[PDB]
Amino acid sequence: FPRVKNWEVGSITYDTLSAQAQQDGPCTPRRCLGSLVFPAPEQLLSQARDFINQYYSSIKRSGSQAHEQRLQEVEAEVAATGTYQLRESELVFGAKQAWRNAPRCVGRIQWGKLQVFDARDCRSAQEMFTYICNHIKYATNRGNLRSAITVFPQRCPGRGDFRIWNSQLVRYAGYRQQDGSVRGDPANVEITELCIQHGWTPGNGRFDVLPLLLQAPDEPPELFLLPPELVLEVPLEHPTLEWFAALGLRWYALPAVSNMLLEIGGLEFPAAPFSGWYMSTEIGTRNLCDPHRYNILEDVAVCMDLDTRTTSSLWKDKAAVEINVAVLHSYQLAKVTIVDHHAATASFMKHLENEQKARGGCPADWAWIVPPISGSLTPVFHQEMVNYFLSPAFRYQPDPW
Amino acid sequence: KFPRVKNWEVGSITYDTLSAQAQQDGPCTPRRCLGSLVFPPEQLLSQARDFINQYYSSIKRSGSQAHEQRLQEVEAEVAATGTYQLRESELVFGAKQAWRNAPRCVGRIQWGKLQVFDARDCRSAQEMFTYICNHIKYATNRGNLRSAITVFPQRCPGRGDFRIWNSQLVRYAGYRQQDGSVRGDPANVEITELCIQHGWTPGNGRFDVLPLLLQAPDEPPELFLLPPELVLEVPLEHPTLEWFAALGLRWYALPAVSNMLLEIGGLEFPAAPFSGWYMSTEIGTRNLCDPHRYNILEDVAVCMDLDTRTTSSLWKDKAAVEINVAVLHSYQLAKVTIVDHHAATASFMKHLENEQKARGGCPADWAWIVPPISGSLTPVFHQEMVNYFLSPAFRYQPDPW
Ligand code: HEM
Ligand code: HEM
Ligand SMILES: C[C@H](O)[C@H](O)[C@H]1CNc2nc(N)[nH]c(=O)c2N1
Ligand SMILES: C[C@H](O)[C@H](O)[C@H]1CNc2nc(N)[nH]c(=O)c2N1
Ligand SMILES: Cc1cc(N)nc(C#CCN2CC(F)(F)C2)c1
Ligand SMILES: Cc1cc(N)nc(C#CCN2CC(F)(F)C2)c1
Ligand SMILES: [Cl-]
Ligand SMILES: [Cl-]
Ligand SMILES: [Gd]
Ligand SMILES: [Gd]
Ligand SMILES: [Zn+2]
Repeated sequence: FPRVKNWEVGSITYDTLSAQAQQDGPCTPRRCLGSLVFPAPEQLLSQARDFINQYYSSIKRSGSQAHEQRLQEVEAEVAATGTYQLRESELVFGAKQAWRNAPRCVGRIQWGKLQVFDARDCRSAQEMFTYICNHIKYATNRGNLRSAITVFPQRCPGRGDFRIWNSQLVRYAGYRQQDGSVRGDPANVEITELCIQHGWTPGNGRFDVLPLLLQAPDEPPELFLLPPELVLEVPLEHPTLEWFAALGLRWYALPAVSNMLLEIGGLEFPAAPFSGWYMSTEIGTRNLCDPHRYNILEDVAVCMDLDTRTTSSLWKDKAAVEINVAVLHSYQLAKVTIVDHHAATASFMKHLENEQKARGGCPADWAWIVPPISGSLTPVFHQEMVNYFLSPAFRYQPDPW
Repeated sequence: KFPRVKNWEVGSITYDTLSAQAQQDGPCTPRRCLGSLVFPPEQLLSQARDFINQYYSSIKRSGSQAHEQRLQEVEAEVAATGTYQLRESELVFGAKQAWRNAPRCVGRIQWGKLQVFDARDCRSAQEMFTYICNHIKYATNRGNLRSAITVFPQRCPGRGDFRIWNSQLVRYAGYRQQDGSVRGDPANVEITELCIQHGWTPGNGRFDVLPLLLQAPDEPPELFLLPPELVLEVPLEHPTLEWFAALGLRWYALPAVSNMLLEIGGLEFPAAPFSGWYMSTEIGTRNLCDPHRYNILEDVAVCMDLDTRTTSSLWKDKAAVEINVAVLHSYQLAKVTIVDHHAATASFMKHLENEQKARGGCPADWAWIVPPISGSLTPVFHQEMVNYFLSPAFRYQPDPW
């Protein structure tokens, strides 16, 4: 059992939970690959068997009547159908566990507070769109954001997958330019090209909300415009740098990851978008300052009259700090939930302590938990972590195209 | 089986074929990643053969002349005596490769310019002290810092061991109180008490330079007062924050790691202090702002009149940047070689490209390469990395008690 040390405090714990790591990651004793971004009824049976055990442990009825009844039921159903169906409570628990188990989520103190919308009866792309709008509207909640997931029909034999082609419910267009560059968000060049290819009349701003490409089984993807009044955005201003609002920068309220696969007891839900609220560094640092994203850092530093001709002035660090300040201030001003990296990392530390008592550890991806600015200023920096894959889980999956 | 390594800023792809060598085994298994953890007879001929084979390939002398010959004399040396002495150039080429191989060192673009002081004919702590004092003064070089390593005698059975008891050659004192807390540096507190244990007059201050506990084989350590004019220090002031100097902060010029164990061709040098120059964030972020080090962050933020009542003011971030600005500014005013984390990671990205062409990859510990502030503002953040143990190497070793 890996011994884990907190270097800021001296704390020591052992991650007994890591021994239950089912699926396997990319590292070997020869070489660590932790920093990489992207790391049969019998086996369906034992995954299902394991999850059902989990579910019944969680309701304090392990080994009971209902427990072994469900095991037999599930085995029987897999024998007769090659698959099985989750009960609603099992689904709700499975979706919460998936979040709980997500090693790159610093917001997992909230894992228990998750609104699960059962959309497993969804029938078409059009019903899928309606479910998604209700998700966005519920989650956005006029700026007082609520964590939610909508679970669309599971992968099953004989039929294609429901898929959301968009990587998030809210993304901004990225238009490749005349002069080879990108107007708007460069992370979204491909999906934007796809949207046009599927009949979207493009805009040409930098914060053009993308339409949804929604794929029903054995269907081509279908284009759906989000109603503007459903997409709550936050124009970005700075509490003190008044020229900051003249940048015309905006970000949207709702972070809803929509391209990931939800895995519960061997069952696969290729379409299950989930949403929480942002940590300010995702917007302030990554989305806006990443060289390959909005890349505003030099424009901000020049405006701030920093000396951008030498690195030792720390103009990058200073412009980024203020960009994060603007994000926090703007979202607070707009009354849209947001958590700064100091609050978030502190609550994640409480999550780690809660998880150690409850489960004997917690899967955590240090490189993803430590915020991209001010890393060692947050407590998670000095906390060793064990990264491993627990199921239920959100997993990456290839793009549908 | 050759890890695809990607840079997400540029989209460029490489493969780490060098990982295929990994002589020792790291702490990760397919089941759990432990990459974030700080501290994770004639076997000697295998490591000796291998090292000599490297040496001769690197001078384009694979399979020729003194290659075969030197292979015999190590054979015969171990055969006769149970060990061997390195040819002077080998001691030099292994010293450089060990630095070249250090996954956690961001400054390895300098791996080829290293001054190796051969202290292998050392005997007694009075001999070490002048070897160390020669190093220190050579390396300090009036602030024009020069990478150096003094290699003390290798390890043999039946005899004791050369060990420097301090983690660095220059460490500040840390004294406890009538209220438990520490005046000075809490990272040293332990070695500070051993110095007082072995008869050192404890200073009062928050930056008393610790003496040296030097240990010749099978002898108790001997305290040594470092020559004060030999300990180059930089008082810290800020270019525009006039009161910063009044905080009485200082740091030493020379970062000289004096507790690690150099391992070349299977030989083990438990005293081989290496030194280079500081990256500013080591001092400004970790040494001064870590809660368990000097923990000055709030003091500086009070002085800057920042809103420490909410974390979303990013007062920690702002104060931290200025402390780094002061460190850079102070070192450049005293004309002491320092490198900001942007210049350093930029040069490390150049090092990676070099090592790709040269050795087909490079062992890099992402969590240690990415700086403790503004991580994603530096290019290494967006650079996937493969971590693995190559030989020769600097290794951690137990405290000599
Ligand atoms: C409520 C507040 C939440 C906060 C503050 C938060 C925070 C974060 C952050 C900062 C990341 C890293 C994303 C990046 O840097 O690209 C992340 C990733 C992730 N989160 Fe959370 N999150 C929240 C809610 C949720 C919810 C509701 C779920 C699932 C039901 C979830 C599951 C995940 C997953 C699977 C990832 C990895 C996604 C990826 O690799 O792109 N999170 N979270
Ligand atoms: C000359 C410029 C150099 C720079 C800018 C530099 C920078 C750094 C930094 C920032 C670290 C991280 C250590 C920490 O944060 O605690 C590090 C670690 C390390 N470096 Fe370098 N370094 C330099 C020279 C050297 C030399 C000359 C050697 C050996 C001959 C070396 C070998 C190592 C080793 C073994 C570590 C890991 C030590 C530990 O675990 O505390 N470096 N370096
Ligand atoms: C290459 C590198 O591992 C990659 O850029 C990662 C590092 N850590 C991260 N951490 C978070 N939270 N989000 C990210 O997108 C990344 N990107
Ligand atoms: C817990 C964590 O692994 C530990 O604090 C590491 C992280 N990265 C680091 N990186 C550097 N350069 N130096 C350090 O001391 C650390 N500490
Ligand atoms: C639920 C949630 C909350 C949050 N605070 N952040 C995220 C995120 C993210 C990662 N991004 C989206 C992608 F494009 F898929 C990669 C997700
Ligand atoms: C050669 C070198 C250069 C540099 N720029 N940094 C370091 C360092 C370090 C690690 N610190 C010192 C300790 F106390 F041993 C832990 C070492
Ligand atoms: Cl995002
Ligand atoms: Cl240091
Ligand atoms: Gd102003
Ligand atoms: Gd004042
Ligand atoms: Zn690993």
